[PDB]
Amino acid sequence: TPQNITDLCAEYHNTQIHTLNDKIFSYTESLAGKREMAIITFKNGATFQVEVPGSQHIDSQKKAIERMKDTLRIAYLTEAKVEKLCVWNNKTPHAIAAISMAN
Amino acid sequence: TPQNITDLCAEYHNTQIHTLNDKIFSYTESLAGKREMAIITFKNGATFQVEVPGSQHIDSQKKAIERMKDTLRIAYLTEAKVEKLCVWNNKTPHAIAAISMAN
Amino acid sequence: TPQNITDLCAEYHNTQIHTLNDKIFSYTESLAGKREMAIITFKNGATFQVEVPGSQHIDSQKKAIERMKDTLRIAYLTEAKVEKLCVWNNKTPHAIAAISMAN
Amino acid sequence: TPQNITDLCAEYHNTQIHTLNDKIFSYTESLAGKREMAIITFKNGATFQVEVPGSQHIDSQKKAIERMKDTLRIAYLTEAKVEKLCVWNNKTPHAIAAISMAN
Amino acid sequence: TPQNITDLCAEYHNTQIHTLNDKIFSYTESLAGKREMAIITFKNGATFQVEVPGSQHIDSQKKAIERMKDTLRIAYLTEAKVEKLCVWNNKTPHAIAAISMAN
Ligand SMILES: CC(=O)N[C@H]1[C@H](O[C@@H]2[C@H](O[C@]3(C(=O)O)C[C@H](O)[C@@H](NC(C)=O)[C@H]([C@H](O)[C@H](O)CO)O3)[C@@H](O)[C@H](O[C@H]3[C@H](O)[C@@H](O)[C@@H](O)O[C@@H]3CO)O[C@@H]2CO)O[C@H](CO)[C@H](O)[C@@H]1O[C@@H]1O[C@H](CO)[C@H](O)[C@H](O)[C@H]1O[C@@H]1O[C@@H](C)[C@@H](O)[C@@H](O)[C@@H]1O
Ligand SMILES: CC(=O)N[C@H]1[C@H](O[C@@H]2[C@H](O[C@]3(C(=O)O)C[C@H](O)[C@@H](NC(C)=O)[C@H]([C@H](O)[C@H](O)CO)O3)[C@@H](O)[C@H](O[C@H]3[C@H](O)[C@@H](O)[C@H](O)O[C@@H]3CO)O[C@@H]2CO)O[C@H](CO)[C@H](O)[C@@H]1O[C@@H]1O[C@H](CO)[C@H](O)[C@H](O)[C@H]1O[C@@H]1O[C@@H](C)[C@@H](O)[C@@H](O)[C@@H]1O
Ligand SMILES: CC(=O)N[C@H]1[C@H](O[C@@H]2[C@H](O[C@]3(C(=O)O)C[C@H](O)[C@@H](NC(C)=O)[C@H]([C@H](O)[C@H](O)CO)O3)[C@@H](O)[C@H](O[C@H]3[C@H](O)[C@@H](O)[C@H](O)O[C@@H]3CO)O[C@@H]2CO)O[C@H](CO)[C@H](O)[C@@H]1O[C@@H]1O[C@H](CO)[C@H](O)[C@H](O)[C@H]1O[C@@H]1O[C@@H](C)[C@@H](O)[C@@H](O)[C@@H]1O
Ligand SMILES: CC(=O)N[C@H]1[C@H](O[C@@H]2[C@H](O[C@]3(C(=O)O)C[C@H](O)[C@@H](NC(C)=O)[C@H]([C@H](O)[C@H](O)CO)O3)[C@@H](O)[C@H](O[C@H]3[C@H](O)[C@@H](O)[C@H](O)O[C@@H]3CO)O[C@@H]2CO)O[C@H](CO)[C@H](O)[C@@H]1O[C@@H]1O[C@H](CO)[C@H](O)[C@H](O)[C@H]1O[C@@H]1O[C@@H](C)[C@@H](O)[C@@H](O)[C@@H]1O
Ligand SMILES: CC(=O)N[C@H]1[C@H](O[C@@H]2[C@H](O[C@]3(C(=O)O)C[C@H](O)[C@@H](NC(C)=O)[C@H]([C@H](O)[C@H](O)CO)O3)[C@@H](O)[C@H](O[C@H]3[C@H](O)[C@@H](O)[C@H](O)O[C@@H]3CO)O[C@@H]2CO)O[C@H](CO)[C@H](O)[C@@H]1O[C@@H]1O[C@H](CO)[C@H](O)[C@H](O)[C@H]1O[C@@H]1O[C@@H](C)[C@@H](O)[C@@H](O)[C@@H]1O
Ligand SMILES: [Ca+2]
Ligand SMILES: [Ca+2]
Ligand SMILES: [Ca+2]
Ligand SMILES: [Ca+2]
Ligand SMILES: [Ca+2]
Repeated sequence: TPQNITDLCAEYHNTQIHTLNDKIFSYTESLAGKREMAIITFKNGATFQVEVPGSQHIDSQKKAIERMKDTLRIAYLTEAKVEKLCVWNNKTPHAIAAISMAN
Repeated sequence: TPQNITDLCAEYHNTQIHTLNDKIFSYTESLAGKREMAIITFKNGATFQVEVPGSQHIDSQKKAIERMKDTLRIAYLTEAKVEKLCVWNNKTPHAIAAISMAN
Repeated sequence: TPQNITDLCAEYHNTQIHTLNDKIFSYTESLAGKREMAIITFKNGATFQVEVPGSQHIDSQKKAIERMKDTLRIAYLTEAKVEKLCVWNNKTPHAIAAISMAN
Repeated sequence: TPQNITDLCAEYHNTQIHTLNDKIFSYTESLAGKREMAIITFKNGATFQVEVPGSQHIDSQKKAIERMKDTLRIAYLTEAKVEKLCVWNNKTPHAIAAISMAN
Repeated sequence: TPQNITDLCAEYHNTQIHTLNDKIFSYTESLAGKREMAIITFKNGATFQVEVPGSQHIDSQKKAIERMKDTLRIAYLTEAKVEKLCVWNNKTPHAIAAISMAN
């Protein structure tokens, strides 16, 4: 079991850490069919998504995907500082796997 | 996959972007049967709905519809600036497909 | 589809608009069996309920009843101004069908 | 249908109203198996639980028990004044049936 | 039934109470498959997890695991002082069973 987000990252292929140390600049959310997803951006210009749930996801991930969209929304609205994101770099925008918050 | 709301908009027929750059002026919600919906307005008079769930919606949209009504309520109560809305313009009021917030 | 709460209320028999333009004075909620409900009051003495789910309700109302109790709780805790309530005026207390918030 | 918590409490056997007129002093929550419960205290020493769901509860109460734990968590974090609790006074700690907030 | 966290802790093997009397320093959560977990730290370096749901958990714990992650996130975001954690000491990071907040 990992102790931090950087060690969690390293347990997967096609992932990387972004160190943002900043609040979320924009939050976008969609209910349009086949694009039920969220997108966030930071002022350094980087854009990330929470993927549309799909065949790449196992059943145990379904509640965690919804939790992640809830976390991004409330982090955006509280201007909470995002320390790091672990993302899959085989998607565009890069796909969020995990988030750490600290200030 | 789109990187922003405007590009997401462009993947659908009968949609348009409204640029509001303003907080929500009023938030209405209903539990009345066949009208289980939300309506929002802006100061300029613009009025939008989240549609009642129906046969137009695929299974993957059901939770995203509930999420959008959550998002509009907390945007209203935080006075969060709404940048853009993507809407279906073949409905009256215009029906929300996606929202972007930035301030 | 209606554009505001007054027009929505007119789509139903035995309903009434109350114009409160005030924040909720008191919020009460119960988990007691057969009384799983919420009650709000205004400082003028007006009292309203969200009804216990029952055979008067269709299945699409079940999520909207739970949402309405979530809305009343967060409205109460943010001191948000309630503009109007649409209610079934033949229930005692009057039973909430819809709410609009604006300030 | 009752109009206030005191009248609601009088529709049940083995219940009592406590008038606290104070914010929650501590909030405790557990995910330990057979002890999925919450406990709150007030600074006067009064201690209350939300019961572990069990065979004493009917299926309509499932959702309401989860809502009550959500209500006590946000009441505690907002320092919301609790007016009254309706409790089952034969359980130890006394078990919450309903809550009223007013200030 | 226990009346406080310490007494609850003592109903389980391999548990211990940690007295933190401090806010949460970092909050991490993950949707990556098989690592659907949360991790919190405190500024003295203490690190704790909410375990990935698994065959160690009974059905009644599913909801309470999800609630505990919700509680940690909103405690983090409100800088709520955590009084005590009850953890299992046979996992690394130590695994959260219960939390108390008081200030
Ligand atoms: C435009 C439309 O009718 N939308 C309905 C949709 O139809 C499908 C195809 O349209 C798109 C669409 O634009 O919506 C094409 C998009 O590129 C696509 N986007 C992405 C990223 O996937 C989008 C999505 O797949 C769906 O929205 C996901 O739910 O679908 C459309 O071209 C196709 O048309 C067929 C036609 O049906 C045939 O008769 C024949 O002429 O061949 C055409 C070409 O293939 O039909 C597709 C359906 O299989 O399907 C949706 C259900 O999957 C749904 O019916 C959708 O309707 C709209 O729904 C939104 C909310 O989801 C709003 O309510 C909006 O008002 C709806 O649009 C109206 O009502 C519909 C019920 C239908 O009567 C529409 O004509 C009407 O505009
Ligand atoms: C890299 C990859 O394709 N991942 C997909 C996964 O594949 C499994 C194994 O991969 C890992 C992983 O890195 O993700 C190995 C990690 O160590 C695991 N981590 C932990 C902590 O457990 C990780 C997780 O267990 C899973 O992600 C949880 O579901 O799995 C991978 O090594 C193995 O690969 C086989 C391959 O199938 C086979 O043909 C080849 O011959 O040999 C190799 C080596 O055995 O397959 C494993 C199958 O489970 O499988 C998942 C479904 O079970 C996903 O599909 C996952 O894909 C990625 O999902 C995430 C979301 O979770 C992102 O969307 C990401 O973009 C997905 O990856 C891309 O899309 C998928 C559909 C593939 O086409 C993939 O190649 C793309 O890169
Ligand atoms: C007035 C009424 O009977 N309401 C109940 C409803 O009845 C349907 C029709 O009623 C409306 C309504 O005004 O509520 C008509 C509206 O046009 C509809 N609006 C929209 C936007 O669609 C509305 C909705 O469809 C439903 O509310 C959502 O489910 O329904 C009513 O006029 C119609 O009457 C028939 C009659 O039965 C028939 O014999 C006669 O020949 O023709 C007329 C017209 O064709 O019946 C409809 C249903 O059969 O049905 C609902 C369930 O689908 C509920 O039972 C509803 O009752 C009220 O429910 C709300 C909560 O949603 C409150 O609890 C309210 O107190 C309920 O009303 C009281 O208690 C109920 C159980 C009845 O005793 C009612 O008479 C009481 O006032
Ligand atoms: C008092 C009691 O036994 N409560 C259990 C309940 O029993 C039903 C009737 O009780 C009330 C009640 O006060 O709880 C009576 C109220 O008028 C009802 N109010 C409303 C608004 O409807 C109320 C509710 O319907 C239910 O709570 C909803 O579930 O029920 C009780 O009077 C009745 O008694 C019969 C009796 O059994 C029979 O022998 C005699 O001849 O006639 C009388 C008159 O009718 O039995 C009813 C059920 O058959 O039933 C519930 C399950 O439906 C629970 O078991 C409930 O127990 C309490 O549950 C709450 C949580 O909801 C708390 O945990 C509380 O501590 C429980 O009470 C303890 O445990 C139970 C098993 C009893 O031993 C009781 O003595 C303990 O205090
Ligand atoms: C200690 C333990 O093994 N815990 C696992 C549990 O075992 C049950 C009994 O354990 C307690 C406990 O301390 O957890 C005893 C308490 O008195 C109970 N408290 C209350 C209020 O009820 C408590 C709870 O009932 C359960 O935790 C609720 O799920 O259970 C344990 O003593 C007993 O042991 C048997 C033994 O199996 C048997 O061969 C022998 O004949 O007698 C002894 C004594 O009776 O078994 C009980 C189960 O039948 O069972 C749980 C599933 O019901 C879990 O497996 C639990 O493991 C721990 O789970 C938590 C999360 O809930 C953490 O992940 C923790 O790290 C887990 O412990 C380790 O992993 C598990 C899977 C085992 O390998 C265990 O040995 C490890 O310590
Ligand atoms: Ca600011
Ligand atoms: Ca203002
Ligand atoms: Ca005030
Ligand atoms: Ca204070
Ligand atoms: Ca601070």
